[PDB]
Amino acid sequence: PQQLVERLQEEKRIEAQKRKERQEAHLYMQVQIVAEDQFCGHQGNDMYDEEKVKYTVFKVLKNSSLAEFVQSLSQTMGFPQDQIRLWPMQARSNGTKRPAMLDNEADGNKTMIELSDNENPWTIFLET
Repeated sequence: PQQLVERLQEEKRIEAQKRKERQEAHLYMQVQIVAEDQFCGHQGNDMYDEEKVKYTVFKVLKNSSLAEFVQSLSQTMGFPQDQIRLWPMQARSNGTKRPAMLDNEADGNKTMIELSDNENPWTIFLET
C-alpha cells in the first residue's frame, strides 16, 4: 500500500530546485524510445516499420510531469496512454537481465527527472 507514496517522496524531494517551473528551454531533456511489434503485430519486416524505427528522441521538460511525455508517446505510436509502461535500460546482457516497468501510479504524476537521474538521452522501451 504505502510503497507508492514512499518511493515517490524519495525521488520528488529534488523538486524544490529542479522542478523550477518555467517555459520550454534547455530543460528539453532527450529520451531514447524504441517500440517493438514482435509482442503484438507479427510484422517482422525490414522496411519503414514505425514499430522498429530508430531511437525516437523526445525532447521534453524534465522539470514537468511524465504525464506530458505519456500523452505525447500515446499519439505518436498509437499506444493507449493508460497502458504506456516505461521500461528503463540496464546492464542487459549474459550475467544480468532485470526488466521491469516504472510504477504507473508515481511515474505518470511527478517529474521525469526523478526517473532519468538527470541524464539525456535516457534509453527506454515502450510496453502496452
